[PDB]
Order: sequence, then C-alpha cells, then structure tokens
Amino acid sequence: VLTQSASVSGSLGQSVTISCTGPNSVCCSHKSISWYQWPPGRAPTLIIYEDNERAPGISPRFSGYKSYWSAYLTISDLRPEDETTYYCCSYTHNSGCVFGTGTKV
Amino acid sequence: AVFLGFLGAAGSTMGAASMTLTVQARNLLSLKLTVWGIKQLQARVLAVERYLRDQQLLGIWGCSGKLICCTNVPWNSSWSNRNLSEIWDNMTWLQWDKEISNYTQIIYGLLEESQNQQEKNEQDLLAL
Amino acid sequence: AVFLGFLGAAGSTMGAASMTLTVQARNLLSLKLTVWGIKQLQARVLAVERYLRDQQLLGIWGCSGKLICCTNVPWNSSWSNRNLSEIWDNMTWLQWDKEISNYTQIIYGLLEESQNQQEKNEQDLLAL
Amino acid sequence: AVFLGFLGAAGSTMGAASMTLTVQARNLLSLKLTVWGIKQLQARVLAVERYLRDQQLLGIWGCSGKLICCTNVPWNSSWSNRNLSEIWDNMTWLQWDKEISNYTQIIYGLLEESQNQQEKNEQDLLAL
Amino acid sequence: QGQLVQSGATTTKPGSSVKISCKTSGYRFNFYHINWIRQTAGRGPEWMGWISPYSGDKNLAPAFQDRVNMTTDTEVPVTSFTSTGAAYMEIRNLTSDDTGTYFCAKGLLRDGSSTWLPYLWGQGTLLT
Ligand SMILES: *[C@@H]1O[C@H](CO)[C@@H](O[C@@H]2O[C@H](CO)[C@@H](O[C@@H]3O[C@H](CO[C@H]4O[C@H](CO)[C@@H](O)[C@H](O[C@H]5O[C@H](CO)[C@@H](O)[C@H](O)[C@@H]5O)[C@@H]4O)[C@@H](O)[C@H](O[C@H]4O[C@H](CO)[C@@H](O)[C@H](O)[C@@H]4O)[C@@H]3O)[C@H](O)[C@H]2NC(C)=O)[C@H](O)[C@H]1NC(C)=O
Ligand SMILES: *[C@@H]1O[C@H](CO)[C@@H](O[C@@H]2O[C@H](CO)[C@@H](O[C@@H]3O[C@H](CO[C@H]4O[C@H](CO)[C@@H](O)[C@H](O[C@H]5O[C@H](CO)[C@@H](O)[C@H](O)[C@@H]5O)[C@@H]4O)[C@@H](O)[C@H](O[C@H]4O[C@H](CO)[C@@H](O)[C@H](O)[C@@H]4O)[C@@H]3O)[C@H](O)[C@H]2NC(C)=O)[C@H](O)[C@H]1NC(C)=O
Ligand SMILES: *[C@@H]1O[C@H](CO)[C@@H](O[C@@H]2O[C@H](CO)[C@@H](O[C@@H]3O[C@H](CO[C@H]4O[C@H](CO)[C@@H](O)[C@H](O[C@H]5O[C@H](CO)[C@@H](O)[C@H](O)[C@@H]5O)[C@@H]4O)[C@@H](O)[C@H](O[C@H]4O[C@H](CO)[C@@H](O)[C@H](O)[C@@H]4O)[C@@H]3O)[C@H](O)[C@H]2NC(C)=O)[C@H](O)[C@H]1NC(C)=O
Ligand SMILES: *[C@@H]1O[C@H](CO)[C@@H](O)[C@H](O)[C@H]1NC(C)=O
Ligand SMILES: *[C@@H]1O[C@H](CO)[C@@H](O)[C@H](O)[C@H]1NC(C)=O
Ligand SMILES: *[C@@H]1O[C@H](CO)[C@@H](O)[C@H](O)[C@H]1NC(C)=O
Ligand SMILES: *[C@@H]1O[C@H](CO)[C@@H](O)[C@H](O)[C@H]1NC(C)=O
Ligand SMILES: *[C@@H]1O[C@H](CO)[C@@H](O)[C@H](O)[C@H]1NC(C)=O
Ligand SMILES: *[C@@H]1O[C@H](CO)[C@@H](O)[C@H](O)[C@H]1NC(C)=O
Ligand SMILES: *[C@@H]1O[C@H](CO)[C@@H](O)[C@H](O)[C@H]1NC(C)=O
Repeated sequence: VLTQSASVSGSLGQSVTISCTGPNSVCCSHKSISWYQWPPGRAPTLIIYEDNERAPGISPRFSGYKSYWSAYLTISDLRPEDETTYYCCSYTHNSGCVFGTGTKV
Repeated sequence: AVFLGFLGAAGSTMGAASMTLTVQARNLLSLKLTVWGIKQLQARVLAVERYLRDQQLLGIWGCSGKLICCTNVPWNSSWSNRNLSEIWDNMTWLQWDKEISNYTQIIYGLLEESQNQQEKNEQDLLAL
Repeated sequence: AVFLGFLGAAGSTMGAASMTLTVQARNLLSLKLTVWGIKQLQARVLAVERYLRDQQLLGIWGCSGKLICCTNVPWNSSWSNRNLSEIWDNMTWLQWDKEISNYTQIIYGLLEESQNQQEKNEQDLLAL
Repeated sequence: AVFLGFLGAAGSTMGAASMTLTVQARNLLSLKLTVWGIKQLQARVLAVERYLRDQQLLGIWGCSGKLICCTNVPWNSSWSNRNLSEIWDNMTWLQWDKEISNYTQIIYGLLEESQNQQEKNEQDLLAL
Repeated sequence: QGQLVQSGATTTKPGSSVKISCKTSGYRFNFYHINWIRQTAGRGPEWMGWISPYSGDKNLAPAFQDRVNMTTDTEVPVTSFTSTGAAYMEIRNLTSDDTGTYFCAKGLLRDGSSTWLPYLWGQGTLLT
C-alpha cells in the first residue's frame, strides 16, 4: 500500500532520490517515515527516522524529506557500498511500521 | 500525577528526570560532645559546606536560584557527539555523567568567564 | 523618619511592617572546647543552618535575593477570605501567621512547582 | 592571555583587577576532636560564616550572584572627589579601600534601602 | 554497543510451531522493546510485532493477531547499565508460505515518537 520506487542508479559522486507514497491509510502528514538500508538476506540498518533525522553514525550525505503526500530519501555522493535495497516504512508513536515495496539502487 | 520521590527518576531518561528537579533540590540541606554528638555535628557542617559549594558554582555562572539556566557556551562536539533525541529520550543522568566526566572541568571554566564577561558587557550597556 | 529597629514593627500593621524588611533581614546571620566554647560553636552552626533553609525555599520559588517577590499562585480564598484592606491595614504579621498557619505547607508546594514549570517554559521560549 | 592567579592583580589598577573577579570569587569557600581536629573544624565553620555575610549584603542590595552590579545610589563627592580616569587607571583596590574606608558604612545603608524601595516599586508596577 | 544473537536456522514442515530465540548483550535489555521482523521471498518485508521487556506489554500486526506468541524472560544484571536478555517467537497455524529469514531488532529510543523503532538487528535465521 506504501508504493516505493521501481529502481534507479547514478554514479560515483552524483546523487539519488528514492520515493515513497500511498493513500491516507499510511501517508503522510500524520505519520513518520523511516528509511532502512536493507541488503537482501542480511542485517538491515536504520538510516533515518522521523522523516529526516539520521541515526547515530549515518553519513550526512543521506537526507530525508517529506512532502504532504510523499516522502523522499536522497543519497548524495555515491560510493560502491550503496548497491543495496532500500525500504521506507510509516509509523506513529504507538503502532508498527508498515514497510514499503522496495527499491534497488 | 507521578511524583516518583527523592531520586525517583534516577533510572528515568534525562528529559524525564529534568522535570523533577525541585524534588532533589529541597533535600540537599534539610550541643553535647558525645560519640553521637560529635557525629551529628559533623553531619551538619558537612551538609552546609556541600550545599554552598554548588551554590557558589551556580553563582559564578549567572545561575543563582535557577534549576534550569541556559548559557552562552556552545557545545563542543568533542565532549559528546550524541544528538538531542539520543540523549534526553535515551540516556539517564547517571550514565550521562559517566561519559561527560572527563570534560566537566573544562565546561566549568567556560561558564565561569562567560559570566564574568557578560556582566562586564552589561555594565558598559548601562553606562549611557 | 521612623526606624523602629529590629522587630520594631512586630505590633504594626502588615502593610506598615512590609516596608521595614531589611531591618530583620540583616540580623538573621550576624576554638577552645570549654563549656562556653561548645555553647558558642552551637550558636554559630545553628544560625547558618536556619538562614540557609529560608534561602533554599526562597530559591526553589524564584525569589533569590528578593524581599518582596510576586508569584503566579492565585490566592485560594479557603486559606483566608479576608480582603486586602482588612489585612494590610488591619492585621499584624504575627496574628496573620496564626490564622494562615494550617495552609503554609500547602502554599509552599504550589510556589515550588510554579517555579519549576516556569523555568521549563523559559527554556522553551529561548530555544528559537 | 594573562591569568595572574589568586590575588594576582592586587597591585594592578582598579580597572585591570576588575576583570579578574571570578579568580577571587571561587577561592572564598573551597570528625575526631584532636588538637588538629578542633583546629580544622574551626577553619570550616569560619569560612562558611564569612562567605555568607558577604552574600547577605549582596542580597539586601539586589546583587545576588553578581560580580558587577550597578546601583541607583549616586556618588557623593565627599566620599572621593577623584575622577574616573585617576581611579580605574591609577589606584589599586587596596589603596582605594584605604581612603574610602570611613564611608563604607554610609554607602552600605544607602544601597540597602534603595533595594528595599525598588522592590516595593516593582510590586506596585506589577499590580495592574 | 549491543548484540542480538539469534537461534539456529533449522527447518520444519507445515502444521508445526517453531520457537525463535534472540539473546541480547551490551545494553540494558529492559530499556528497549524487542521487535520481530520477517523478510519473506514472496512478499515485502513485514513487521510482525514488538514486546516490552520491562512492562510485558506486547503489540503485533493484525496479520499476526491470533497466531503469534511473544514472550521474554527477565534480564540478568551484568553492570550498572549492561544486562543479558532473551526474546522468544512462536507461530500457530503455520504453513510453508511463511518461509523466509527472521530477524529480531531492539527498539530505538526509550522515549519520544520513535521509541520501539527497530534499530539494532540480529544476524537472522533461515527457515523452512
Ligand atoms: C523505566 O524504563 C522503562 C524502559 O525503558 C520505561 O518504559 C518506557 O517508557 C516510555 C515513556 O514512558 C515509553 O515510551 C512511550 O511508549 C508509548 C507506547 O505505549 C503505548 O502503546 C501501547 C501499545 O500500543 C499501549 O498498550 C499503551 O497503553 C497503555 O498500556 C500499557 C500496558 O502495559 C501501559 O503500561 C501504558 O502505560 C498505557 O497506559 C501506550 O499507550 C507511546 O504512546 C509514547 O508516546 C507518547 O509519549 C511521548 C513522550 O513520552 C510523546 O513524545 C509522543 O508524542 C506520545 O504522546 C512513548 O513513546 C516506552 O514504551 C516504555 N517502554 C520501553 C521503552 O520498553 C519507563 O518509563 C521507565 N520508568 C522510570 C520511572 O524510569
Ligand atoms: C500601634 O497601634 C496604634 C493603634 O492601632 C497605631 O495608631 C494608629 O496609627 C494609624 C497609622 O499611623 C492611624 O491612622 C491614621 O489616622 C490619622 C488620623 O489622625 C489625624 O487626625 C487627628 C485628628 O484629626 C490629628 O490630631 C492627627 O494629627 C497629629 O496629632 C496626633 C495627636 O495625638 C498625633 O499623634 C498624630 O501623629 C499627628 O501628628 C492626625 O493627623 C489619619 O490622618 C491617617 O490617614 C493618612 O494616612 C493613611 C496611611 O496611614 C493614608 O492612607 C491616608 O490617605 C492619610 O494620608 C491614618 O488613617 C490611627 O489613627 C492610629 N490610631 C488608632 C488606630 O487608634 C500605631 O500606629 C501603632 N504603632 C506601631 C509602631 O505599630
Ligand atoms: C605593575 O605596575 C606597572 C607600573 O605601574 C605596570 O606597568 C604599566 O602597565 C600599563 C598597562 O599595562 C602601561 O600602560 C600602557 O603603556 C603602553 C606603552 O608601552 C608601549 O610603547 C612602548 C614604547 O613605545 C613599547 O616599547 C611597548 O611595546 C612592547 O615593549 C615593552 C618593552 O618593555 C613591553 O614591556 C611591552 O609590554 C610591549 O610588549 C608598548 O607597546 C601603551 O601602549 C598602552 O596603551 C594601550 O593600552 C591602553 C590600556 O592599557 C589603551 O587604553 C590604549 O588605547 C592603548 O591601546 C598603555 O598606556 C604602562 O606603560 C606600564 N608602565 C608604567 C606605568 O610605568 C604593570 O602593568 C603592573 N602590573 C601588574 C600585574 O599589576
Ligand atoms: C573543542 O575543544 C578542543 C580542546 O578541548 C579545542 O581544541 C577545539 O578547538 C574545540 N572545538 C570547538 C568546535 O569548540
Ligand atoms: C577519560 O579519560 C580516561 C583516562 O584514562 C580515558 O580512559 C577515558 O576513555 C576518557 N573518557 C572520555 C569520554 O574521554
Ligand atoms: C482550594 O483548595 C482546595 C483544597 O485545599 C481545593 O479543593 C479547591 O479546589 C481550591 N480552590 C481554589 C479556588 O483554588
Ligand atoms: C487548623 O487546624 C486545627 C486542627 O485542630 C483547627 O483546630 C484550626 O481551626 C485550623 N485553623 C484554620 C485556620 O483552618
Ligand atoms: C553627602 O553626604 C553628606 C553627609 O555625609 C550630606 O550632608 C550631603 O548632603 C551629601 N551630598 C550629596 C551631594 O550627596
Ligand atoms: C577617617 O577618619 C579618621 C578619624 O581620625 C581621619 O583621621 C581620616 O582622615 C578619615 N579619612 C577620610 C578619608 O575621611
Ligand atoms: C505463550 O506461551 C506461554 C508459555 O507458558 C503461555 O503461558 C501463554 O499463555 C502463551 N500466550 C498466549 C497468548 O496463549
């Protein structure tokens, strides 16, 4: 129900802008958005939470943004280790996170 | 409401315990020379000494009679690079003092001269 | 003028005695172990203790160094339904404490948290 | 910079020493009954007494927690007819106290009632 | 720090009910929720539910409303801020369509709006 992006890529030095949106059920103005860097079949990683706040240790090139209808995840200054699958997820303070479909970068 | 008591929020988050400061503030201060009498007199002079050393530092920082005073000394990230949400909504005041313990003397000087210079600036502004 | 001396306005009206507060304020604080020496040492430690307990309450109310501080705690008429003119131009501070004595502990808590919350509000206002 | 230490500017000009006040401010305050134990206990009770007498005068003047507070008492030239440049850029705090010593008690009363009346005026202004 | 070692990656067949273990270290096990996340192959990653090692309160997705039993045992104090815990996961009407890698992840913060958020994950376990 939280339709992410199909996929895309850039190049070493450029940037990416992943998307994430849905209906009034899981998006957006009354929900927070978190983005997980999730290699397939491995331990995931919390990149940002609360729409744009990064986790401790996340590179400043990772940036989040939430419009009134869609949340974005920019990945500036690409590096080799960025070839992973990213997932957004929407949540409130007293619920669970409805993850997104997925996006191969 | 809650009212956890004296030191009741010692295991609570720093942001939670920062709302019950009067609880610990009021318990910081409240002759025959026998073995018990000498013992009690030492407990009395020690309490007033410890209470006034903290009030002295609170004075040379421009924080007299304040439970929460804001300063002008910026936070050198070399002290703690943690963010606000992972400090006030995560750590407790006990473990916070455990990792800020090395730099507590560095900060106590920056607040001391920032107040000495501020009161010198305030006198210059009221000189007209 | 007048200058009635230390406690000179103890029989005066509350509004009259409320103008001679510095008179009582300055007299609140001003080794051989003989029978007189132990006696004098007890008089010294007792005076500093009593003086600092009042300064402590004066601090957790936001009244540090104030002879007359105004608060934000409204006057619950169940404490005393008397009017202002029949209090300041009638009663003395002695008999006033006699009829407000039951509620003096209730008021001391309302002033304590009104200051804890005010300094929490002031930090939020200076956060921008 | 400089940092002359505790009392390091005792021979410096009054304007120079007036910038190193925190240096002297922090050193104003920091049980077996043997001949040394009774000696040390007297040193402890004496330090807290002397420290609080100055903080008491600093309170009845509206100068709580201030290293430099400005008052409303004008300078009666009969105290010292010297000009500002021949005081702050000439005299030392030691010799200044030597020639202002007679009138130090006169000034201590003018500051005491100027604060008692100011807090009475502030209550009247917040009565609306 | 913090670690969450998970159980073995053995396999069963439909109709059964397996238990998944998650052993914690390097952090107070009672201070953060424990989340259970599923990464199936024929579906997007799903959040199964979190449970409180401190309050025992559990909350899971309605897709696992009456099919999953989440339990945690009490912690073992190692130091003042370090303990060891364990979290357990079970399935009821189990088939072979729930095949995938299963993870356990502790909460993010102790307070705020991102309290339970799966922050620190385990290595995962392969299933049927
Ligand atoms: C000791 O240490 C423990 C563990 O660290 C502390 O427990 C944690 O406390 C914090 C803050 O109090 C909790 O964060 C809050 O989490 C709630 C989520 O719970 C809500 O949702 C539940 C499931 O949906 C629901 O069952 C709850 O409703 C009642 O039921 C339980 C049954 O056990 C009952 O215990 C509850 O008390 C409820 O009565 C509950 O509604 C979330 O709602 C909070 O968000 C609100 O508050 C924050 C500010 O706190 C605010 O920013 C938000 O906008 C929102 O308004 C908040 O996130 C945490 O869940 C607790 N548990 C952990 C971390 O495991 C404990 O407080 C410490 N005590 C002391 C004295 O130190
Ligand atoms: C101890 O307790 C006693 C008794 O309670 C106190 O005495 C009372 O003091 C109050 C305030 O000081 C008095 O209220 C004032 O009353 C005067 C009225 O007196 C005037 O009129 C007289 C007749 O017309 C006149 O003779 C007076 O003139 C002089 O003569 C007498 C001779 O004895 C002399 O004693 C006087 O001192 C005069 O020098 C006098 O002018 C009234 O004028 C006052 O009103 C003014 O002041 C109020 C503020 O106080 C102000 O609001 C008004 O607008 C106005 O400006 C005031 O009402 C009271 O009369 C006294 N007697 C009682 C109550 O029986 C005594 O003060 C207490 N002392 C201590 C130390 O506690
Ligand atoms: C103890 O007591 C002594 C004696 O009273 C004090 O010494 C006096 O200190 C004051 C303030 O510090 C001095 O006033 C200043 O005078 C200088 C003039 O010197 C300048 O010019 C020299 C010749 O042109 C030059 O050589 C100097 O340059 C260096 O060389 C000397 C070599 O010895 C070295 O010692 C210097 O330190 C220099 O590094 C020097 O540049 C004048 O420039 C000052 O004016 C500036 O500062 C004032 C404020 O102070 C400001 O208002 C002005 O606008 C301007 O910016 C200032 O007038 C005085 O000359 C000293 N000597 C006396 C009085 O005989 C000593 O300070 C006391 N110490 C303590 C700890 O109490
Ligand atoms: C932080 O402190 C160190 C010394 O403790 C100093 O060298 C550095 O310049 C400071 N940096 C900032 C940003 O304050
Ligand atoms: C404080 O200093 C000690 C000195 O050995 C060091 O071991 C410790 O890591 C320091 N802590 C911080 C937070 O700098
Ligand atoms: C006065 O205090 C009583 C309890 O002492 C309380 O029940 C009442 O609501 C208060 N009323 C006002 C007006 O403050
Ligand atoms: C205070 O409490 C006592 C308790 O016996 C009571 O007798 C007295 O009337 C009370 N006074 C007031 C002013 O409420
Ligand atoms: C100075 O003080 C004297 C008494 O010490 C006084 O008579 C005189 O009026 C005062 N003058 C000024 C200007 O304050
Ligand atoms: C202070 O009083 C003494 C009294 O003998 C006098 O000798 C001295 O000159 C006075 N000093 C001043 C500055 O008035
Ligand atoms: C989970 O398992 C425990 C094992 O003893 C059991 O007691 C408990 O009832 C189970 N939970 C539910 C919801 O049945």
